[PDB]
Amino acid sequence: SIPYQEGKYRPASIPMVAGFFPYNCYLQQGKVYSWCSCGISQSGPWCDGLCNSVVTRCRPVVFNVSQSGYYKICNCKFSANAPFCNNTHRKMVRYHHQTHRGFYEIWGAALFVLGWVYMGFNYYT
Amino acid sequence: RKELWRSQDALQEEELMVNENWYPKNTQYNIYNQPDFIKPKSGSGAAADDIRI
Amino acid sequence: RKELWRSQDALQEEELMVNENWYPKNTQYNIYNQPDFIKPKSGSGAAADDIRI
Amino acid sequence: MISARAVHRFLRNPNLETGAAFRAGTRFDPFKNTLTVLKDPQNGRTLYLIGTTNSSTLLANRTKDLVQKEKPDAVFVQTNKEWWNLAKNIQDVKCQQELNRYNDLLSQAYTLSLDNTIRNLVFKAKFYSWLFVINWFKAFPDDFHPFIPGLEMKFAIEEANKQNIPVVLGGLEVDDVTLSALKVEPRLDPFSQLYYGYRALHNSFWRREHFDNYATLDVVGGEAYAESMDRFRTNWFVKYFEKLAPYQKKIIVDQKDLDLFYALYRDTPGKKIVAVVNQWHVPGIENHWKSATNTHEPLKAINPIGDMDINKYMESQLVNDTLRAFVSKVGKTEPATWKNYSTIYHKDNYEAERVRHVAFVDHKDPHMYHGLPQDYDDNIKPK
Amino acid sequence: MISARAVHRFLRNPNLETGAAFRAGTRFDPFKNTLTVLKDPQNGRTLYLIGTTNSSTLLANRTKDLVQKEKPDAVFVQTNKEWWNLAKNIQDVKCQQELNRYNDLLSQAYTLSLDNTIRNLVFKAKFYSWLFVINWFKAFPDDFHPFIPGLEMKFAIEEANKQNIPVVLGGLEVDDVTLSALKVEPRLDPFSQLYYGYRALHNSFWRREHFDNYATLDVVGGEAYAESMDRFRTNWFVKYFEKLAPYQKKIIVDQKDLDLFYALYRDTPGKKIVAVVNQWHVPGIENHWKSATNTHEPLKAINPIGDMDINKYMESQLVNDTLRAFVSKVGKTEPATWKNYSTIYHKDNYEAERVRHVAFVDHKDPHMYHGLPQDYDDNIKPK
Amino acid sequence: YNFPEYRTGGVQANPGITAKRIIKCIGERLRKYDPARWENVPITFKTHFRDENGYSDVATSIQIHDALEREFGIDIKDRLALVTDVETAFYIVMSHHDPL
Amino acid sequence: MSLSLFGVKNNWHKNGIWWFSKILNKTVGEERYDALRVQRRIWSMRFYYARQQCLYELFVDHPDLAQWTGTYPKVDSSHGFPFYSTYEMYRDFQENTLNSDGSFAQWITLVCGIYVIHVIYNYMIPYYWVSTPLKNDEFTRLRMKDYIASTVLEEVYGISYAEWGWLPHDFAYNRMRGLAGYMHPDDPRAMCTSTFHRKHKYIEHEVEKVGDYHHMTYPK
Amino acid sequence: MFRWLFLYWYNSTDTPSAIAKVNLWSYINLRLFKARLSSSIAYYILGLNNLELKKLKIFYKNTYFDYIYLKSIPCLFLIIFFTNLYLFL
Ligand SMILES: CCCCCCCCCCCCCCCCCC(=O)OC[C@H](COP(=O)([O-])OCC(O)COP(=O)([O-])OC[C@@H](COC(=O)CCCCCCCCCCCCCCCCC)OC(=O)CCCCCCCCCCCCCCCCC)OC(=O)CCCCCCCCCCCCCCCCC
Ligand SMILES: CCCCCCCCCCCCCCCCCC(=O)OC[C@H](COP(=O)([O-])OCC(O)COP(=O)([O-])OC[C@@H](COC(=O)CCCCCCCCCCCCCCCCC)OC(=O)CCCCCCCCCCCCCCCCC)OC(=O)CCCCCCCCCCCCCCCCC
Ligand SMILES: CCCCCCCCCCCCCCCCCC(=O)OC[C@H](COP(=O)([O-])OCC(O)COP(=O)([O-])OC[C@@H](COC(=O)CCCCCCCCCCCCCCCCC)OC(=O)CCCCCCCCCCCCCCCCC)OC(=O)CCCCCCCCCCCCCCCCC
Ligand SMILES: CCCCCCCCCCCCCCCCCC(=O)OC[C@H](COP(=O)([O-])OCC(O)COP(=O)([O-])OC[C@@H](COC(=O)CCCCCCCCCCCCCCCCC)OC(=O)CCCCCCCCCCCCCCCCC)OC(=O)CCCCCCCCCCCCCCCCC
Ligand SMILES: CCCCCCCCCCCCCCCCCC(=O)OC[C@H](COP(=O)([O-])OCC(O)COP(=O)([O-])OC[C@@H](COC(=O)CCCCCCCCCCCCCCCCC)OC(=O)CCCCCCCCCCCCCCCCC)OC(=O)CCCCCCCCCCCCCCCCC
Ligand SMILES: CCCCCCCCCCCCCCCCCC(=O)OC[C@H](COP(=O)([O-])OCC[N+](C)(C)C)OC(=O)CCCCCCCCCCCCCCCCC
Ligand SMILES: CCCCCCCCCCCCCCCCCC(=O)OC[C@H](COP(=O)([O-])OCC[N+](C)(C)C)OC(=O)CCCCCCCCCCCCCCCCC
Ligand code: FES
Ligand code: FES
Repeated sequence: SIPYQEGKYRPASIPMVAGFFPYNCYLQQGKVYSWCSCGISQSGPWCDGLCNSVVTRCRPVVFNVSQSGYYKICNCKFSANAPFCNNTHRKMVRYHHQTHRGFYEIWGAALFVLGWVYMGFNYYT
Repeated sequence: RKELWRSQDALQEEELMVNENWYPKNTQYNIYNQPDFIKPKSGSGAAADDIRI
Repeated sequence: RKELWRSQDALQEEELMVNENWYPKNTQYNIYNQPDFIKPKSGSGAAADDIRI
Repeated sequence: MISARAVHRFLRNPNLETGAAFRAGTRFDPFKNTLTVLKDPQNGRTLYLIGTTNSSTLLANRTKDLVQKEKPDAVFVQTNKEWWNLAKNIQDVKCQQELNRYNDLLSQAYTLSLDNTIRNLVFKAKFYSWLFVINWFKAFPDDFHPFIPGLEMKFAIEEANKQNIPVVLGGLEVDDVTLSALKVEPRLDPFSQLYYGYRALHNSFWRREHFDNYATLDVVGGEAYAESMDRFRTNWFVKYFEKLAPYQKKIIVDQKDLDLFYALYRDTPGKKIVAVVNQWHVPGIENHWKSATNTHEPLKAINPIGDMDINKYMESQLVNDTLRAFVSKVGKTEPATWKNYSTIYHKDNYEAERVRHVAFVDHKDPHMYHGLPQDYDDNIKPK
Repeated sequence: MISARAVHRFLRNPNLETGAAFRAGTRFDPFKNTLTVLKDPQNGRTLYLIGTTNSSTLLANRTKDLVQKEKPDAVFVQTNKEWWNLAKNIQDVKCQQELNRYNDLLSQAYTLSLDNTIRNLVFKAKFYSWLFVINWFKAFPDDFHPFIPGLEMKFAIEEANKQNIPVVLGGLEVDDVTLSALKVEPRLDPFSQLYYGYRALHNSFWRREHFDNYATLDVVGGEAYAESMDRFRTNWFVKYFEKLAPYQKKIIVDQKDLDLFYALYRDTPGKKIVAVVNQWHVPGIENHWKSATNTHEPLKAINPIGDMDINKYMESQLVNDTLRAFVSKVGKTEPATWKNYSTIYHKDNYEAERVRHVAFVDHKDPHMYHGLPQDYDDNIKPK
Repeated sequence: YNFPEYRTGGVQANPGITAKRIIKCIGERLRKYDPARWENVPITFKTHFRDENGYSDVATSIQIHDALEREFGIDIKDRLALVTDVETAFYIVMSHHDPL
Repeated sequence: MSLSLFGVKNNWHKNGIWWFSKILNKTVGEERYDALRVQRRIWSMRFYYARQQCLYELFVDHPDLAQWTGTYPKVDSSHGFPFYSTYEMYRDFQENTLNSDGSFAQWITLVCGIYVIHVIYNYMIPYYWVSTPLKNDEFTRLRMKDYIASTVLEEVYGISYAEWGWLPHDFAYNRMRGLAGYMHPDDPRAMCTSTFHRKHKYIEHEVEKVGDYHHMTYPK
Repeated sequence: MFRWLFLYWYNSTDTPSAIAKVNLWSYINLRLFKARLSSSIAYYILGLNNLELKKLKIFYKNTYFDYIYLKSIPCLFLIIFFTNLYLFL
């Protein structure tokens, strides 16, 4: 495992994007948490051991909290303030939309839904 | 922070435990037969409404 | 009983006070600047509900 | 200062894995379990404290012989004038088995004299209901009547009268002072008593101990059970009474033994004292006497970490590390696991989670290779 | 071990009967109240910690001269890059009042950048309402703006740049980290804040101290008030903030000063450090630095009973007893009262209750005549 | 101010401190739960929480589990093992990857 | 005290692991909540360990019955010597279950079983209630037993959403047709069926107002 | 006659190699009945120096009806009390 980089975290390998928005998790004071870096953990944001079974240099981030409460744990695994979210998921989504194939996929889904919208609009004729 | 956080009370407790003559002291009886044991004050009032166990 | 009753805790407290180096010990700060003062454990939880004063 | 030493402890050998023929201790000791000797050097006094269940002819005649041999300066007996009169009127009885036939007659010693005011009548109703409930929970047989004085105290009083020795009566278990204390105590009700009595055995250990004690009593009988009564068993019974009724138990045990200690220590006529008391009061009286006299047995301080073989643990860890390094170097590989011996608490055998002791902060951390074969030289020695 | 020494103490001379011209302390000290020097012998480091309210040209130029003279290896300033940019753009200003004319422009440094998510919007609403309420409770004027960095920090940064010295920015009072901590803290509401702030002054002492501090501020002005700011006054203000909002006070003061101490102790480039910080964070940083360095000023243990004149009390009692015995012997009578000097706390002057020191247990008690003239001989001496 | 140690495996690196902490927490929990049985009984490393015949008390074991988990900031897997003695408690604490 | 209903904290995280659980813990007092949690854990673990002891005894004494039940070998071979009564696992019971891989199959099976139970209750058991002529209230009893079977919602419900398949003009024609078909007063199915005296929700072309007719039966 | 597999297999002297010397095979020495473990749960955990076996015994199997009835009396009395309360309610 690796310690908590104070806003200077760069994953060793490219992690799996577990999600596109963070988890609002209640952390206990003084309890050690093993945030998942690879992104394929089956136990949520916390390490499940699948980093040992997947080919990746991303290791779990072991950290502690001095005051219990709600924290936004990163799920995209690209936050520079890992394990804490820093709105990097929004930039990840924006880059996905900027990419040629990502733009096509997003707008294809959008137009597929707009098909339902148009059917509802024109239901009476 | 990068270092795992521990309370100052926890650090002091660890430092005390590092001593070779450490023993629990918040006990009403000298179970460990320590010559320097001092009977702690009993947290019971006149009503004695918390003696049931 | 014909003798005025005092609890064993009270008698022990009086005996300790008879000492010339006695000082209150259930304090969070070393107000009396005693070199042997030990920081008592803080009775506050994570919620910190009782901190308000 | 307060000499807060262990008292009313019933747990035997908590550090031994007892079982089968390896018992925790021997509860059978008819003489030592109920004979205690205490000394007061400052006043040059000796006390022979006897804990009697009033249901053993063996112990009765042993106490008679002890009194005859010692010729005490004074005798204290936990009984009352009414019971003494009844016993002295009863004549030609030498065995506790025959004496037990008079238990109902001797039960009249519990005069419990009180008026019939409104408050006293309500107290009488509550107290008698609670006494019935507590006797139900006791479930003692006719042979075993610890709170009814019998042959032992009768012999003690008769021998004292023969030898012209002062006799001091301490009263029955529930005498006028104890009854007044119970009346002062308001927490007494048959329904709550039943609830707490059937809710007291909250642990399997308590249930098993209760079953063991009462099955032993039933199988062995009153006299044999009295003979085999032990200090640990008496402490367990005291704690069981505590659980059944802490408020009543306080008055009936702690205050009663404090009063008995006061009587035996402050207002004892002679230097040699022979005291006969209910057995469950012996621990408290003995503790008070020892604390007052500053004659407690010196016990060596016990370190809570003194029984841990830290050296053995560290040596095992070092040996396992050396073996892992040697095997890894021989095989030109690394250890599969860092567990000295496989255990199934952690599901490392069939899950992705592993147990590897490799932790470092940065690329220039000297402890980078700790736990790996690269930490040992060609001679299999740490670097 | 934990160095649990006095911190955030504002009570001056609790053992003196002050009043009129006999004051308890001197709050006015322009240089000592804000300049602190700390040393770490182990690392051979020196720290010049300055507590600035950002509203004193005198202190600003004093800090500028101190930086020029010391030539520190590094400078730490409690500000941010946006404020530094605004200040450097603002040129040709040498007066604190002139800079205060830009206070609104400098307030733009509180970027408090956050997204407009539903949770963040609810936060923003609660936080800004609470900020309005707490500013209302502060009731500070434009002249005194302790949380808006100004001329002193501007001069410090400019001199550091001129001398080519590293500059470390610690952020405003409410920076990104502080805002994140406040967001984590859920206990924040304008209504509860108003209730607690108007219920905080629960003692006449607190009410009078608040009135005194704020009347002094109003009468003297921002600059004079900053110059006269004292350690005790700062501690009182910290405790007042604690009473207003302890949950927010924790984050604003304790955590912030702990972080500042971390920055100044663990990640300081050079040996000589010049730190400029809000004054109310100086006590905590100094306490942490002294505790870490083991360089607390050696204090002498004070006995809680060392200031009691037990000898004088006993001598007075003995003298009064001797006088009473002498008067009683002369008059062939006994004392009317055993009170050394009449006082009306006990209504002995006009009620049956008396004060007579005559107590004994029995007819053969040697203390029978204690306190009576019969205890003294014809020479007026005890027997 | 005392800075917490940078290294993680302090509990494993200091077996004695972990054992002392386990003893303290177990003693406190036992005295709170069943005072009549453990008030006068010292708690040492070789102490066991079984009856004279070897049978275990699930209630006492779960109380010990709760005390240990609260102290060390971990989660004990009750279904996998039962703490019948301080030796078992020490084994579980050392086995746990991240106790504090 | 504060407007932080959804952000209330707890001293120990296990005393309510959700926002509503933490609110309940605050309302009830954390001491009582912790005591209740510990007591519940004690009960559950007592039951679990008793069951484990029983399963271990079963495995050691009667291995075939343990294999039939699907219990794993309860003995541990960490010492290295394999046990003398090990067997292959029969996991059909625990795999063809709503909680396992056969969850969908067992959901379909449960649906079919509930439907068959309802069919039995409506059609099979009542058939045996009457098998001979009855002197008193024969028709009443026959209709009592027939009502539960002839009025099942499967073939009665649906007219309330007839517009899903009936267009406005088709809806009006089918309305008149259904009124004619169910005109018979003696019809519990007609009683339980949704009324035809209503207008098409989308658009009505024939009936302007409901109940304004020239014949009590014909909708027009 | 063994209870533990490790003790049974640590030192075997009745193995076929040794028995073939005498060429006698008694029926009472069957490996089927040679060893049999106890009915109580026993699991290994890592000790200070080596794996140690811990036994998990939960309940006894020799209780009798008198004891069970004595433990059950309160349940019957509570049933009666609740029923009477309902009747009087
Ligand atoms: C007397 C009473 C009788 C009652 C009778 C019954 C009443 C009716 C039945 C109610 C059924 C409730 C179902 C929800 C169960 C929630 C379980 C729970 O509480 O667990 C605790 C769980 C974890 O607890 P914890 O550990 O303490 O963590 C707390 C943290 O704060 C955790 O915070 P966090 O930020 O980490 O995570 C929270 C949240 C954070 O993320 C989200 O917010 C998820 C959704 C947005 C994600 C994307 C954001 C980016 C922008 C999206 C833009 C498009 C949005 C619109 C989409 C198109 C339009 C619909 O993430 C999620 O929950 C992910 C869910 C994603 C799928 C949601 C899709 C819903 C579709 C249906 C919409 C219907 C709208 C109706 C009209 C509304 C206006 C009138 O916390 C929560 O779930 C929090 C929310 C609790 C909601 C309570 C129930 C409210 C009512 C919901 C009704 C739903 C619609 C109707 C359903 C059909 C039946 C009626
Ligand atoms: C009204 C019309 C009739 C019907 C209603 C009756 C009244 C309502 C009754 C309601 C039921 C609840 C009663 C609660 C109080 C219970 C007190 C209690 O148990 O303490 C007993 C109390 C405790 O004594 P102890 O501890 O056993 O020691 C006795 C030794 O001799 C040691 O004694 P010693 O020699 O050392 O000297 C002490 C002794 C000295 O006493 C003597 O021996 C004196 C002998 C006679 C010469 C002095 C006569 C002076 C009496 C003047 C009465 C003025 C009229 C007041 C009318 C008030 C009601 C309208 O005094 C005491 O110990 C205290 C005696 C207190 C009176 C006991 C009778 C209580 C019931 C009568 C009503 C008073 C309670 C409040 C009622 C209102 C609120 C509900 O005394 C007794 O044992 C009393 C024994 C005699 C019982 C019968 C009472 C007299 C008969 C009339 C009343 C019943 C009606 C009969 C005719 C109609 C058919 C039913
Ligand atoms: C318009 C559309 C709607 C609104 C849109 C949003 C708002 C837009 C406008 C505002 C935009 C800016 C927002 C704020 C940015 C930040 C500003 C800033 O830097 O302020 C922070 C400020 C810095 O100032 P400073 O350095 O103290 O200098 C003091 C000077 O006086 C210099 O003071 P200053 O000039 O810096 O003043 C700061 C003040 C600047 O902002 C303002 O002045 C506010 C402007 C907008 C509102 C104007 C209202 C005017 C009302 C009168 C007119 C008629 C109204 C009629 C209404 C009728 C209908 C009701 O900040 C605020 O108060 C911001 C509040 C924003 C929310 C506004 C809405 C509030 C609604 C409340 C409703 C009522 C309560 C709830 C309901 C009750 C009834 C049920 O304080 C802090 O940094 C606080 C730090 C945290 C710890 C404080 C501890 C205090 C206790 C210890 C004291 C002793 C310390 C130790 C000893 C001494 C040192 C060693
Ligand atoms: C008749 C029609 C009724 C329609 C409404 C619906 C049905 C009835 C609802 C009845 C509701 C009763 C009250 C409930 C709230 C009690 C107090 C409380 O704690 O909430 C306050 C709220 C609590 O904040 P917090 O819990 O600290 O926030 C989370 C932490 O920061 C920690 O942050 P974190 O990141 O750790 O997150 C923790 C997480 C962990 O927990 C979770 O996972 C939470 C999951 C559940 C979320 C809530 C689901 C929605 C259902 C609950 C009820 C709210 C419905 C809102 C939408 C209604 C749409 C129609 O929870 C959250 O994320 C919480 C986010 C939700 C914030 C609460 C929003 C509602 C505020 C209350 C006002 C609602 C008014 C509705 C209209 C009433 C009309 C009569 O604090 C405020 O914002 C204070 C001000 C509230 C508004 C009043 C002041 C307005 C300005 C002054 C105007 C002049 C006065 C006018 C008269 C008064 C008007 C009201
Ligand atoms: C018609 C209605 C009215 C009339 C009703 C009848 C007449 C009235 C009276 C009825 C009650 C009589 C009670 C008598 C006294 C109690 C018993 C006693 O003293 O006996 C002495 C006897 C000796 O005990 P011990 O050794 O002295 O100490 C026991 C220890 O304490 C440790 O033991 P423990 O205390 O922990 O006991 C364990 C208990 C613990 O129970 C608890 O949950 C905890 C205790 C209750 C806590 C409180 C509950 C809630 C209270 C109310 C709260 C609500 C709020 C109240 C608020 C109030 C204020 C407003 O949990 C169990 O029941 C475990 C079940 C056994 C394992 C299940 C195995 C299933 C799979 C099959 C495997 C084997 C297959 C073999 C081969 C065949 C198949 C192929 O007690 C036992 O035997 C205890 C163990 C019992 C379980 C094992 C034996 C059962 C059979 C196992 C073989 C497989 C079949 C399993 C069938 C069950 C499946 C679920
Ligand atoms: C009488 C005669 C009347 C004649 C009237 C004729 C009117 C015709 C109006 C045409 C308007 C078209 C606007 C296109 C804007 C594109 C902007 C752009 O480059 O994107 C940058 C921005 C920024 O995106 P970005 O930079 O994050 O990533 C995309 C970047 N590229 C494309 C280079 C990879 O794009 C967006 O954010 C989205 C903009 C809108 C995209 C709309 C896509 C429509 C696809 C239609 C598919 C076919 C069906 C069409 C009919 C049905 C539609 C519902
Ligand atoms: C744990 C959560 C529990 C949730 C509560 C509901 C489930 C309870 C347990 C299962 C039984 C459900 C029976 C419901 C119907 C009872 C009445 C009945 O049969 O008649 C009404 C109707 C029959 O109505 P009818 O046509 O006879 O109408 C009677 C009235 N007259 C005569 C006037 C018309 O039943 C059906 O139509 C049954 C159809 C078969 C499928 C039923 C599915 C029910 C819903 C899904 C249940 C899933 C349970 C999963 C459990 C395991 C996982 C958690
Ligand atoms: S880091 Fe994703 S599983 Fe360990
Ligand atoms: S999820 Fe918000 S930054 Fe990764």
